[PDB]
Amino acid sequence: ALQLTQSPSSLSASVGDRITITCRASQGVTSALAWYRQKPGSPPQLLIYDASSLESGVPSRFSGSGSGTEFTLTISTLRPEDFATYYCQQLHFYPHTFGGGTRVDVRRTVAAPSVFIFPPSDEQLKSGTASVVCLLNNFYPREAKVQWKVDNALQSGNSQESVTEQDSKDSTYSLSSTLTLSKADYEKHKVYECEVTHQGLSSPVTKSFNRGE
Amino acid sequence: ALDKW
Amino acid sequence: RITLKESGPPLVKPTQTLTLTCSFSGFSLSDFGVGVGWIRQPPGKALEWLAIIYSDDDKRYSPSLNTRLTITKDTSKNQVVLVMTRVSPVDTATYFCAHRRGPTGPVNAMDVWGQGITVTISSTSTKGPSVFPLAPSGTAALGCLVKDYFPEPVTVSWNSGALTSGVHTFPAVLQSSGLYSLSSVVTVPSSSLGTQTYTCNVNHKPSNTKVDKRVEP
Repeated sequence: ALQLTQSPSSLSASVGDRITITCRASQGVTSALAWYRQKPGSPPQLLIYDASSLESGVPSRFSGSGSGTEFTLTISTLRPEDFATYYCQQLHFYPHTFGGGTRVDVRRTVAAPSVFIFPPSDEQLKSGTASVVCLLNNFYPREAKVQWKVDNALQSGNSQESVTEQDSKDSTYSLSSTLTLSKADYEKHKVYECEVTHQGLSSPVTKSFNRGE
Repeated sequence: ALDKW
Repeated sequence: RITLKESGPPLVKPTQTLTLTCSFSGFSLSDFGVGVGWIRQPPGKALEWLAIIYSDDDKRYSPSLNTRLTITKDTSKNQVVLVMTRVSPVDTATYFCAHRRGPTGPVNAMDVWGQGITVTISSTSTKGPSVFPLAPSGTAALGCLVKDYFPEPVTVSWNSGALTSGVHTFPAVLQSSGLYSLSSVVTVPSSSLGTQTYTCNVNHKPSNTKVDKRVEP
């Protein structure tokens, strides 16, 4: 199938910056490429159609160019309302593919996460399940890696996480990861470890607790 | 398949 | 001008069929070359093209979902319908219908989109949450784990709204059980741990379930 590759997938910038973003197509799509801006909770909004035509009503700072397999979207001066996700779409071949999107967020100085680990409550253990959670608070940039370990055994497939929207005031993100185990497995092991990897950390940091101690 | 237009 | 709005069931059972309707005004599916397509978006994922139907009943579906989708249009009601069969939790997403201009260049885009409808696929029944503490022991963190509830949404406040600074209520995750689970945390002075009290106020309107969980070391 025809693949549409968007680069970079994520990008940090400041108000007033000039940014250019690209969409690459595995095969020639002539001029049949559209660009959309999508703010969280809202539907995509058309910016450029037919690769270079500025959609009516759309601000002048937006512009697009390209043909065949290479295309770009440029924002001459970004505004606060431009911190969103951008997508390209080709309508030359069926199916009408969309790119993977480019996330543009607010840039600020690198901030390492403050990490905390929370053992499961005795109340929950009665239910037959143990949830242990790890909190990565107020960090930047967004990319962060959480690795769970139990008695030094790497856990895989039994955790879930979610991240907050970038903070309006301090531009940071926070992340919560939950490791789920049966009560039996929880009482069977001793050390519960949450290891965090992030650019603001010279080396991965590990927060832990011993179930009985 | 090519798009309609 | 042109406007579209998606309607249908916000909740659908695994294996069942999803039927969505796109009602529009400001234009008509009669007017030549005009199209109405469907695009979906899984929470936090990218846009995915589903199908499109034109004025001449011409039709196209995403290859991968072709044996599961059926798209039709009723000119008498200005509505386009999308039927997706044997849905599973991965089909949980926001479904959008959009308009495509006909030959007057401008055909190369989907110029107007609906607000989108959120569809959740779970075999789950309405259920209130269990609220567990995330106990703390300079800055200290503490919180509440709001587990196994359905459906969204749920509200969390701290100290009856008196505590707002340092609060982070995370997006809920849909577990494999089909039930949601979310956490809310707040960061505070460690010195405040022994004197100030911290209580999360949880409200799951769907189940008429309210819980006040006091959290401590």
